[PDB]
Amino acid sequence: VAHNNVLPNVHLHKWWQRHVRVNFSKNIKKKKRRLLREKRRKANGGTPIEKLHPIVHCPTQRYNFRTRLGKGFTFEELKGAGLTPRAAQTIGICYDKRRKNRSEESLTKNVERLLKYKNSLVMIPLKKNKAKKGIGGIPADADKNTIKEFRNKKPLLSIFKKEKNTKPFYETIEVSKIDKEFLAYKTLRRAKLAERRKNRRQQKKDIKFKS
Amino acid sequence: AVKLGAGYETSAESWGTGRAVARIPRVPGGGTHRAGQGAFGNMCRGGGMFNPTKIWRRWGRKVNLKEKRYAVCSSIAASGVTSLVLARGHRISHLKEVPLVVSNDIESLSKTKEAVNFLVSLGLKDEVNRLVKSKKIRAGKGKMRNRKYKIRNG
Amino acid sequence: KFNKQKSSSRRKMRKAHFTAPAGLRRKIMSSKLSKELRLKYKTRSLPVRKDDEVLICRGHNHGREGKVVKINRKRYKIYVERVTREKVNGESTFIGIHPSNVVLTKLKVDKNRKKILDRKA
Amino acid sequence: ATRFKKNRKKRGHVSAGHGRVGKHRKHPGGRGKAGGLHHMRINFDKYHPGYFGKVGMRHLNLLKNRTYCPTINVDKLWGLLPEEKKKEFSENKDIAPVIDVTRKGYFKVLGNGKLKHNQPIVVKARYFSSVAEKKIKAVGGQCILVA
RNA sequence: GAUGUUAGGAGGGCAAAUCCGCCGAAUUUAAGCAUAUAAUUAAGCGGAAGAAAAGAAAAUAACUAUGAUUCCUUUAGUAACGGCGAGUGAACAAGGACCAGCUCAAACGGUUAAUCCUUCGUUUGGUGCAAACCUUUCGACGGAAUUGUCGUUGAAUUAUUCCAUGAAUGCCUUUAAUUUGAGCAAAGUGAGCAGGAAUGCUUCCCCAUAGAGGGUGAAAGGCCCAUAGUUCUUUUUAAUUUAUUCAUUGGAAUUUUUCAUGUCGAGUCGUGUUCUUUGAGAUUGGAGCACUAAUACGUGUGAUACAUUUCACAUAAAGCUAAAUAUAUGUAGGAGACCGAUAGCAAACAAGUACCGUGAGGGAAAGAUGAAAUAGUACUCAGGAAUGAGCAAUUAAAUAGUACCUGAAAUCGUUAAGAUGGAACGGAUUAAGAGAGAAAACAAGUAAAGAGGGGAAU
RNA sequence: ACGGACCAAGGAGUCUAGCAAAUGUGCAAGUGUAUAUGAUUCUUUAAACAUUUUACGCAUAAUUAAUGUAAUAUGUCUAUUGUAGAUUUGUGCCCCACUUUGCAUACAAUACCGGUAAGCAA
RNA sequence: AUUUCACUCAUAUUAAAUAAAAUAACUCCAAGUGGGCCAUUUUUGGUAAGCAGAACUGGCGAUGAGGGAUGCUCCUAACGC
RNA sequence: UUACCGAUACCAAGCCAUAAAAAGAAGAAAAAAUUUUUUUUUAGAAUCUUUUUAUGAGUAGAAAAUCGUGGGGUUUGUGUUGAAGCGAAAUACGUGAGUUUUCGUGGAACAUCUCCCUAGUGCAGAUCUUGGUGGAAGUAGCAACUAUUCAAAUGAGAACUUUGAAGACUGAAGUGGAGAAGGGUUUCUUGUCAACUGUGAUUGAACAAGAGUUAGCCGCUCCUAAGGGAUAGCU
RNA sequence: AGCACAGUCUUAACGAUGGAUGUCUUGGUUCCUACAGCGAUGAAGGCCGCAGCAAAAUGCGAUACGCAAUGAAAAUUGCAGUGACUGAAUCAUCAGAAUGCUGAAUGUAAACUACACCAAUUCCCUGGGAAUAGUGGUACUCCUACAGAAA
Repeated sequence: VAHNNVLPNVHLHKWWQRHVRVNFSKNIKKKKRRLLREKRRKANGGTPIEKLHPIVHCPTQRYNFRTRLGKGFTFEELKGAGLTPRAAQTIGICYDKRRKNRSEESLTKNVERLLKYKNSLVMIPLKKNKAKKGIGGIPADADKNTIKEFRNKKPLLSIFKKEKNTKPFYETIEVSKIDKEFLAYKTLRRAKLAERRKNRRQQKKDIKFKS
Repeated sequence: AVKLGAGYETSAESWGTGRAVARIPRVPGGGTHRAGQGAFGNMCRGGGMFNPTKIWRRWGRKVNLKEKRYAVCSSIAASGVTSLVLARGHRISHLKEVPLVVSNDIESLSKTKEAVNFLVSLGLKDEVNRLVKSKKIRAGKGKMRNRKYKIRNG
Repeated sequence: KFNKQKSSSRRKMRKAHFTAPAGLRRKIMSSKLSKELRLKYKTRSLPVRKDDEVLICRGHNHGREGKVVKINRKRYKIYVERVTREKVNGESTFIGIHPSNVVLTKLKVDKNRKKILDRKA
Repeated sequence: ATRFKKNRKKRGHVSAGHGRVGKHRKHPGGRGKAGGLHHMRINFDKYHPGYFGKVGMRHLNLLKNRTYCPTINVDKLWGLLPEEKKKEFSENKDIAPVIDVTRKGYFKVLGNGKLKHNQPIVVKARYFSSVAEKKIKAVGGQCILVA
């Protein structure tokens, strides 16, 4: 090395020409999967190819405020919507047995979403114009004239898409309604100082509760 | 790019001290003209180029989207001044206004005879003449690489 | 052009033209027909055959006529009755005319042609 | 870009710009950072002083999401809200802006800068600096702790 | 148990680019070198598919929490490892592609193995000319299996809808898509010049939803194949002709009253030690040996060993699984700011051929007449013949005659000119000769005659 | 002292990764739209076009081994102080000396932030 | 000691002379170099050396031109046609 | 003591370039004919224009400005009335890489300097690689195996094909018959001489067309040895 | 009809040798796309053959440079001969038929065209005539049923 330069650390000391790859076929495969999903959606028969997903908070403390699509609703969410999972997988509803609803807000943010999805169901007959009431909480089925008049409108995909969340960053309050005496920094320091003994207290509380 | 094992696919024999020959590698064996000839190398016959072309060259470039829209706007503006388009190579001495606009019925009818007729009636007969007789076989090695003709833009 | 299934590559179709089998060479043998034949048969170009009669309108013999006598698709050439050329040794041979340089004026019928004309009709 | 290269302008100079006596040998001083502490020691001491050795404990696995904490100073607090909102806030003394910096993506508020004198501001921040608190309270605002 | 020239079946080998196991270096770097690095690579052994492998938490987090696997952007050259030297180096969260989840182990049917397989004959109807193929179930026999197959994922008890049918009756129409093979597909072979020969140059017409290419005696949108565009045919896949009854027969799924809180993978986990591997560090995984568990209130993680004890998550030691992903292989297509025969694959060709080595292996050189040889040199003379010459001969051309497009330089021949006493060439300056030269190197205009070319004027 | 008998053809600082400097360009406390997504774009098209109202990279804050802490300070929309200093204003639209402003920058002075000392320390 | 106000020390040849003194000062990036040798004067070791080792200055290297017949270093003098 | 000769140094002048400087964003001059014609010019490109002064070595090294090549967009051209290339040349241009023309050959493509993009882009050397060719040089040399001669035939052609005569050799451990490995048609007949047969050659183991190898008794095949492979296992 | 000394060197014109240059390109290279195995029903690979005149390459397998069938559709030609005047000449497709010896090679061997054992086998007409030393089967391991012997 020489002159004033950053000391090299280039991890290139093995046979790397074998590992080098270049993505010449990026837009080509983007097109191929575009036509793949278009063919799937055209062939399935008008049913949307997307599946409904829960709107759920992101983990950790970095992404506490953000929310995103999750892997399937919970059993209690489906029960509150009135659907057994084992029959709700049929209507494009994702379900997982691993998530647990840890808050009433999480429960109630997915229940009405499931109800909104259920409000748009249009069942189809199976036995050559022999429409039936349905099973397992799936909504009712429609007849010849009904299917002939609904099968040709604009499909709704916004509900399938991630729920846009509008949070009012710009908001304000009355000047006289402020708690002028609060000490946020002192509160933070006191909480950090007192963290150990509260853990002690919770430990002893639960030891008592074990009895 | 060139084939990866181009030129270097043989045996590396460089017995070249005391043999009164250059220390360049030689292919081994006998019974052929190839035996004893200069093997792979920068300067040898059939020895591979000194820096073989690789597919991971920086073929494309990343252009800022803002750069691109600035350039598009600038070219649109340049298309609206008579001197610039005249100097670029278009023969527009007969047309009236340089930001030329036609009614929406231009899209309606789909015969190229009437399209070129509309062009000449608007006053680009000499321009379409330039375009039609600019067609000719291009010079150089490219015309056997599926790149025969060379056409003036209109 | 717009059909990406088939190629427009110079070598790719030069190989096809020069190594085409006899069946495709027969279709390549097609030549324009005269105005009267065009009106009569509603077509524009037909392949030639041995007992056919043709007019050549290109080359050193661009005015002669005559029925063809023999064709061969290996050399992409046809031969008419009275275009004989003298050779060095001292015998008469036939000059080869490319079918693209000739136009037909008459056609014949047979147990095959009686159906080729019905096909073209 | 080859025609702009320096080697092209010295095509017939024999030495190719690499000296006649010194020549251009392959790795005449070692490969990479070979000569640290031995013969490139002068370069290391002159341009990368604290390179050798090690200091501090070991954080066995970091999990940077735990300590992620974007910061913002007090003088930028009036910058988040738009100009029209700021104008309609500064004129009326009966109304004060409430800013949730965690919405904008900031977690701690430091006190570098100067706040506009006699405009109360309520700030909802995950963490607060002592002097930031002091500036806000002096200007007449109040700090809100959120999580 | 052994045995079958018993009946019916499989495995072997080839092929590897991607993929899955095992085994496993050194060159190199550290400017030496031993740990380290190269590298969990090269070589070697074995094993599959169109993808493989991984895959349904004994997971992550510590948050307002997430929810199989895989891959992409990022985390991040970061945490960390390392003669802490050279160097090496993840994981979580986040944004996306894709997204399917499931079954074996115990309970019960014991007022009935309720299961599984083999063989032999019959029929329930069908698309194919045919061959064959899709469906069909009355069985009977022989077995396997209680050393455990199937039914059940709780069971009985109430409250709703499905799933099959046998038979008869009526019924195989019509739009879009997708896809293979087929056809049809505009306009000049108009003057004239020079041409061996236009596709060239002027000039007069056009067709274009076709001005992509290729061929044709030179550069063709209008000569040919075709290309645009359309018309049938082919596989399935969305919409779409037709249900009516008769019948009991069985089963399933959704929701009320009780039990029973059940089961939950053992030489396995784990620990000690050794080796290896890893970023994993009082050990990340694996393996060898020794010891060897608990039973869900458990044990397993929560990245520093330990004791006591909380919390969170998951429920190991059994198994299956399509997608997104990779493809220096083969095959078939399409392209390129790539190479243009010492280049490009070694091979544009009779190329892994000729040839070399006992062998493992090594491995070339070599394209071009002409538009047309359906124009490849006829005839004569001289020669034994090769050949040469012509008053002869094909071609536009033979100094294009098959070592044939062009035909450089090295080197050599002829002719001409010049120089020449142990170098030759040369620098600078002329002089003498020999070549070629008029674009400044004199003469614009002027009047006449001779041939033309234009512009304005009716 | 070494290579060169002659001629033809080929013949050697390049490509990628990463960093810095220099210069140009765009935007600017922001900047880059990453993977991906849609579109009657889809010989030419593997490129152009666009991103239903916080992904990430770098910068916007540093310092400490680290719990962590984190830049005048509310007397005020004057925004630290000097000595030089570019520009501006006048008085004696172009020469001169005085005041008027004080860019950049240099040399310093100050405060304030993180760490370490020293004093006190509920 | 610092700061602010006064007065004022040639500033119209310049707080001594001279000066193709701003061709200055500073910053960034980077090449080559890191075997030297010779001459005058001085000098160490050596009998001495065209020997070995040092100081100043100038040259050779890196540079030709006229001269010393001849000569990398001597004298004159350095170089566009 | 004078005079003279004598540098690429010195002095005067011209020109090139480098550096610096002064300055700059539209109107008629002359000549020749004879008031009227003709002749030339009549300018304004900021990395530009005019003018001025000083200066000019250079290895390693660094920069700028230029000159070329393959290919790509843009522009606009040359080609069968002959393009590229090639040989010779030019009252040609530049300072120079080079550029441009002439003649001949050539017989089908070529350039773009308008501007820019791109690179496998510039050779005198590397005991460089491949191919071709020289002086050496009609030279070294065609030297073991004692030795040939006369006449004839064939043939275009005979020291080295055949025949006859002679003189000789191998000479009892043979250039003699059969021998095996190895070779593979070299064997035979006929024909033939482009190359080979290091001289000639009509010869031939060369070239070309045909043909030729007959087993119950000769061998293999059978047996077993040194030993090899495999089975049972065992790693 | 005669004249040049010779040799060596230089220049020019025309040639010889040589195969550069330029222009060509049914080739290569790179990328993209799509499909993906073959084999005891005998694979890949290796031999041996096959045309009228036939060496190699290509193609084919005793039906041997090709048979049948389907689509196009009349030539193969070097001579010969062959063909319609469309299953006929030639292409293309290729599903039927056939596919020599080997080779995992698998009856025992192998520098053998050697040697076994069991059905002697096969064809003809739909109970009679022939060719024959001439056709199939027989590896090892394993799986599922079967058998007769055993402790």
